[PDB]
Amino acid sequence: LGFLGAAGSTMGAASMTLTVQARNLLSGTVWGIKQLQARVLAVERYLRDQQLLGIWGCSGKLICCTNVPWNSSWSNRNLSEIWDNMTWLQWDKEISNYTQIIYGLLEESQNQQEKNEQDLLA
Amino acid sequence: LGFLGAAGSTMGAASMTLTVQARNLLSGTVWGIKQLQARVLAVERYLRDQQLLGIWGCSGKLICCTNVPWNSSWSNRNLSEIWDNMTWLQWDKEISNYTQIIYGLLEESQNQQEKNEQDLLA
Amino acid sequence: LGFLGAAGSTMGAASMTLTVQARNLLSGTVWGIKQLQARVLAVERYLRDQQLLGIWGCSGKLICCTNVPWNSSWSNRNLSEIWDNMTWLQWDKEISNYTQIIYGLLEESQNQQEKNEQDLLA
Amino acid sequence: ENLWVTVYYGVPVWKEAKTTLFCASDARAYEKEVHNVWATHACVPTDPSPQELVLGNVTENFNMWKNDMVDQMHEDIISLWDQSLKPCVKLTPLCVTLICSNATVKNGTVEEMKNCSFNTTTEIRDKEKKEYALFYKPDIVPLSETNNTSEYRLINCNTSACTQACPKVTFEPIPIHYCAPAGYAILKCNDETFNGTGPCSNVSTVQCTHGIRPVVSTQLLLNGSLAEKEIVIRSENLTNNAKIIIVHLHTPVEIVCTRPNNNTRKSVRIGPGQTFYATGDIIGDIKQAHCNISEEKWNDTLQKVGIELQKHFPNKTIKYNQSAGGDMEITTHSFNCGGEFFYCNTSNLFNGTYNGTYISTNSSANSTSTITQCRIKQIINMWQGVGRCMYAPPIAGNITCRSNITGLLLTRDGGTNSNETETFRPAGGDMRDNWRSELYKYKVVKIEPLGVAPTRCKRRV
Amino acid sequence: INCNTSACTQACPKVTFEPIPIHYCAPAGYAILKCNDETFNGTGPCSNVST
Ligand SMILES: *[C@@H]1O[C@H](CO)[C@@H](O[C@@H]2O[C@H](CO)[C@@H](O[C@@H]3O[C@H](CO)[C@@H](O)[C@H](O[C@H]4O[C@H](CO)[C@@H](O)[C@H](O)[C@@H]4O[C@H]4O[C@H](CO)[C@@H](O)[C@H](O)[C@@H]4O)[C@@H]3O)[C@H](O)[C@H]2NC(C)=O)[C@H](O)[C@H]1NC(C)=O
Ligand SMILES: *[C@@H]1O[C@H](CO)[C@@H](O[C@@H]2O[C@H](CO)[C@@H](O[C@@H]3O[C@H](CO)[C@@H](O)[C@H](O)[C@@H]3O)[C@H](O)[C@H]2NC(C)=O)[C@H](O)[C@H]1NC(C)=O
Repeated sequence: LGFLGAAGSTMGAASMTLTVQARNLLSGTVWGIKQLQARVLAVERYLRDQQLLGIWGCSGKLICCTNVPWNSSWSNRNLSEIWDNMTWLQWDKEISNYTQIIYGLLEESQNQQEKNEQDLLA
Repeated sequence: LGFLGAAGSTMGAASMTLTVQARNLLSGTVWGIKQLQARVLAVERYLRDQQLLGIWGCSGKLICCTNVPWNSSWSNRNLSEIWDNMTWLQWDKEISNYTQIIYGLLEESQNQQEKNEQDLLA
Repeated sequence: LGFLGAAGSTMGAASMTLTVQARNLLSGTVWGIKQLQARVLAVERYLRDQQLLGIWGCSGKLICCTNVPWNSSWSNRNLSEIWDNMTWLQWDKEISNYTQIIYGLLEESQNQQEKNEQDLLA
Repeated sequence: ENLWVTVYYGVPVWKEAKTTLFCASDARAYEKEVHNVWATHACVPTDPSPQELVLGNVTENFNMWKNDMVDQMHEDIISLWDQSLKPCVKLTPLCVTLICSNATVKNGTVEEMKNCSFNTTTEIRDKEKKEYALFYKPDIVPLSETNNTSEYRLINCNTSACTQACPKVTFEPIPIHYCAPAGYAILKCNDETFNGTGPCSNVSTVQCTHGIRPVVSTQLLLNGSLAEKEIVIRSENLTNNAKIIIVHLHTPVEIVCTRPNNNTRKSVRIGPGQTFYATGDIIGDIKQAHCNISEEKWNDTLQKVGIELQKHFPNKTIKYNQSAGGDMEITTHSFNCGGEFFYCNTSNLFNGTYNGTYISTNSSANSTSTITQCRIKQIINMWQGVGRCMYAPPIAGNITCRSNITGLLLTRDGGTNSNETETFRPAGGDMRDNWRSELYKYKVVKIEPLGVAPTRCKRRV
Repeated sequence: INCNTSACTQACPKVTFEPIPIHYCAPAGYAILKCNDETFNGTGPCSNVST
């Protein structure tokens, strides 16, 4: 499907076959020290993204159902129309305000939920 | 058991205690720019291999059970023969043709299989 | 809470909110060759520690329950005393002898236990 | 109790360990040109955020002297300066016989600068033309045992060759923040009454160090940081009298210098496509370079030091004595100001004898009283075996050097006849000791996120 | 004409000038897009784009 075979496509098409866009984080060859700084590449980006994605309990490079409650004050467009009509390359621009709050909510929920696991077999 | 304590050994012995061969991707220290290139190490090899191994659903550096059907047209040597007698260092030489097809089958099955969890939870 | 908001704190406080000390392995930017040498960072430290933490079956940057038995000859201070009173910054100094044995026990138990997955779904 | 051992990730445990640190400078320097100032070039833009945070319940040992972070500072700054003197002209045609006048002034109330001349390589390598230049006296030496008194030598070609400093780089010290990589952390000691060793009973995690000023010095500690509440005196062991005792000061003492001579720069073209700069005629009258201090404030400060040196040798009273002597580079206070290098004979500041009692400043006989002489050199062997030469080009106009004293470097002197007035001296020393006076608060540690404790979970297959 | 402003260097005969093509090319994680509308005035939206 290519590196960007879903940009500007609907949610259903772009959410299936996410792997084609996930795998293209491997490259690089020698052009000296300035190029070797360019090898932060996957070595830093992939590790940052995977650290975030694992801290939220989602150790998987695909769709992962977290539990944090989506809210009235963050959505304001009808639920049903998003998953059929719209593309990511405008959804990110609607939602871009509340990334940081969500990025803490998901990890504090994980720290909460694994604790109950620690008791539920103790 | 050492870095290669199962090369040319039977499959049963070589498939148990895989850890001794997995851990030795940590070494390397300074000798100029060429050495700093030389330390691709885990930093590229392990990230690559683990990205493949996780995209197929096997987030574990050991034996993992995938579902893709082994086929008549890929095997042609008796099933019971291989696991008791043969070694990896001659099995990879017979299976070397069909790596690329399996490497896509394993991930498309994973994407196919996580979906049924997404909707069942819904 | 800050990078070290539990140094010299009790087990209860220091074991909840482990994430704050786990995230900060992301920094560094250009100064000559020695900087890019200095970027072992996550690129080596996190990969090492995560390889150990996954080889033992604990693929998660938080509390994980292993099965290896605590022993009379390693503890010798009252069990109930530790989890309410002491800090990590004096516990690691009392346990520092037996790290290497535990680091093999935890992986050989993992290899022992994932084997039964092969039988229990074959 | 058949408890199952677990593993935790994110454990707060320290290990004191070695590492490099990033040199980082403030934001305003980074609109400027390359090497202007050098801190914009070889050091990263900084960020004060986040705020330093206290570690509420802790007890951690610090050892100022055993620290090696200062050695990383030292090596990095030397390597930084060495790279700064590659793209400039390596003089060379000026290490020739210099014909110089011998009229002499001879009448006193004056100390002057010698006038010299030399032949130069212009835009034709098979032609030489006549030039003249004013040179400060130390930079020039008699040529030969053959006593032609007019033939003088530039001080080079006996040990090394030299490089002119480019005008596009200036010496004013931009602040620097020596800063940690992730996975390491910088811990700061918050006890003000800290003897330099033992436990700091209050410690804080810090993003990285507050601004260090790498001001060059040899006998006194110029612009810097001052003590919280009083004088604090530090040394590894007073048993060995040969080690350098460092004194911090609470109240500042002010120092101001001046080069009242009005030097003028003379441009000389030396080799193809590269210029050498010298000193031309001096406008106005000839005068002496000097530095001033207020003597009642200096006397008070010295007495306050005296009540802190008497603490460790109670039966023996205090006497401050003149410098070691011998080499000029050791027995003089030297520093940098306005790009020029001063060399002061400083026996005047450190003659006295203190006796525990407080001889006060009040009533003031004359509030305008002061204690006041320095030489100037262009050929500078600034560190030993570093590529020693730097030829500091002349600057136009005149300069002033109003500054603050914040500490002393001293020698405790051995006994003599068991005298009650056993003495102390000013002491030159390494530049590492200069920077050790300002990084004492800090140590480096390595974080160990993985640790094991007994849970009560059992495990499933 | 030299020596009034700078010194000079002879070009080595082992290197010659004629321009070989170059493909300035992306790192992984980044991507290069290409504007496929020929009637393009240097700004505004490219209504046809290709990765
Ligand atoms: C360091 O030493 C160097 C020498 O090693 C000094 O440099 C010399 O400086 C002098 C003075 O400037 C300079 O001599 C003058 O050069 C002028 C070039 O234009 C000449 O025109 C001038 O000639 C007049 O003065 C002579 C006496 O010096 C007279 O003999 C002569 O006839 C001229 O006088 C007539 O013309 C003037 C014109 O104004 C007129 O007013 C008179 O009435 C009369 O009609 C000088 O010769 C040297 O050339 C310099 N040497 C070099 C090598 O450059 C330098 O000054 C010293 N440094 C210091 C700080 O003192
Ligand atoms: C170079 O030297 C000249 C002259 O020696 C310096 O000029 C003098 O600078 C001082 C300040 O340092 C001026 O003093 C002024 O005095 C008045 C008195 O009423 C006061 O109102 C001001 O606050 C200020 O202090 C002085 O006027 C000025 N000129 C002279 C002839 O003294 C010059 O500053 C020196 N430059 C450098 C870079 O060193």
